[PDB]
Amino acid sequence: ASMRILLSNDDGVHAPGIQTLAKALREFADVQVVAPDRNRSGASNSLTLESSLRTFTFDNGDIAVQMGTPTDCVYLGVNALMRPRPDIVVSGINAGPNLGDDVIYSGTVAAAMAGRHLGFPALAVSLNGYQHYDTAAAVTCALLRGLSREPLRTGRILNVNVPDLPLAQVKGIRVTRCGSRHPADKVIPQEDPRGNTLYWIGPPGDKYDAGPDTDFAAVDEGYVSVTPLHVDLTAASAHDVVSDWLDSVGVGTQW
Amino acid sequence: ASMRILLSNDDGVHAPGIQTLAKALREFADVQVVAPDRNRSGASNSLTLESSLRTFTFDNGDIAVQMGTPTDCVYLGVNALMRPRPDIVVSGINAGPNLGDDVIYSGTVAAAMAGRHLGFPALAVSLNGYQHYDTAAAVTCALLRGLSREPLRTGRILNVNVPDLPLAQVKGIRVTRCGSRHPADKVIPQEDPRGNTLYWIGPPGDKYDAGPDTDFAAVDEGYVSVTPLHVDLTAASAHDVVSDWLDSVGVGTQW
Ligand SMILES: [Mg+2]
Ligand SMILES: [Mg+2]
Repeated sequence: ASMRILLSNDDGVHAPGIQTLAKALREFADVQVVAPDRNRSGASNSLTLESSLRTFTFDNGDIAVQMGTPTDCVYLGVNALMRPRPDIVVSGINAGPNLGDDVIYSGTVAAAMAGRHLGFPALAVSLNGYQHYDTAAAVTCALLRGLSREPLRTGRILNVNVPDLPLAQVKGIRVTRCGSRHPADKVIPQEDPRGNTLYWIGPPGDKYDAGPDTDFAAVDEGYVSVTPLHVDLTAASAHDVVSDWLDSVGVGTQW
Repeated sequence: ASMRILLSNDDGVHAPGIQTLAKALREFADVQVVAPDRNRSGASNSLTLESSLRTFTFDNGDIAVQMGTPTDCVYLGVNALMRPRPDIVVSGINAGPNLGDDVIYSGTVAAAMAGRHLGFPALAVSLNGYQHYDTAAAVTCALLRGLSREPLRTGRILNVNVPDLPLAQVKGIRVTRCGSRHPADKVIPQEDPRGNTLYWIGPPGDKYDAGPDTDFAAVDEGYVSVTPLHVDLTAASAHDVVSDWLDSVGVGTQW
């Protein structure tokens, strides 16, 4: 009845965040890195369909996936590489926040989503900076101890963001909703040596919805934010409006 | 007041689905492919952050993005490559459905999501097969004519799935919610010439929620499915449960 954890991330088997978390979890659970071989912060919920995947296994046992996305890593971990199957997926600790409408772009979150059907809700854990990995590890371990203490009935993935603060300064925990940003609009051009313009994706838009119940607000104020996530992208509140619109413009109806 | 459309997809500037749609839209709108240079059905909402992006432009004007994901293509299209800015993003026609809980993995949908802040709701259009691109083009054009006829008040992206049927056999339109599947669990091993096991991601799980109001049910029955989507992954119905759970297990509270 020791927890079997598939530990993945967005930064690969080596990032200090995953290495720090690995050390911490091994104190009380059996841990298998199934993680990328190398930075996939771009990756979102991408996965490899047109190619087979190769691993490689470091001397310390860190199962790793060549050119693997975080979702690839977790899918292979759960369905092939782990035996017996993991009880839970943990993804992190990510160096940097995964907050607001950024979460759909997050590989850290994606790895957790890929573990959503396991016995325990998956955890994605992101540190709001690069200093206090131990704070994020302590928060993760508390959550894991909670799950063993008592099952979480509703909510299949928890998106956890930890303030980059010494643990003593973390004020508590807040259950939050995702905030949002204004549209990101910047493109940074840079010419190559031959004078061709290449384009970088610019920084995220300014915060739009960062009210007190948001993940943004909780982290800014020094709380751990926990947002339950799901994968259903249906905008349920739009249903009647879209239906009425179609009727009004006569699309899909003769009359 | 002719519509300016940024047309992208998951399959690149050339896939017959985008080429067929391009031909159809140009009859009444100004169209710029900003699309990948080549198949990115793996891509989901991935985007390129650690590298700059290079384009290339075919003789027919098809702006294309080297190693570009669908989100890269739309972001660059909207913010840099299109002038004046597009009025709307259209992504498709995809060869194959984007239904249920697959939509978070879909590059076609991702390209549309990336156009969600424009004046008109973005459209992702997927054909449930590879035959009747003209059917999907006709449905797309009807929707676009609807949007010009009257603005859609709520709902920022519409995920459209078209039955792979001659238009005359399409029964109508249904506003739907996303269905879901059982966990996908298959991994297909295949050895390389040196005897190393490589792993393919297997097929999706069996359908779980495919009730009549679902996108799955509508398409199966020969209707166009239109699901309004958003990017907020918050599982709002889990809030109280997670809060109560934390209190119960004493995580985040001293008492
Ligand atoms: Mg990262
Ligand atoms: Mg595709």
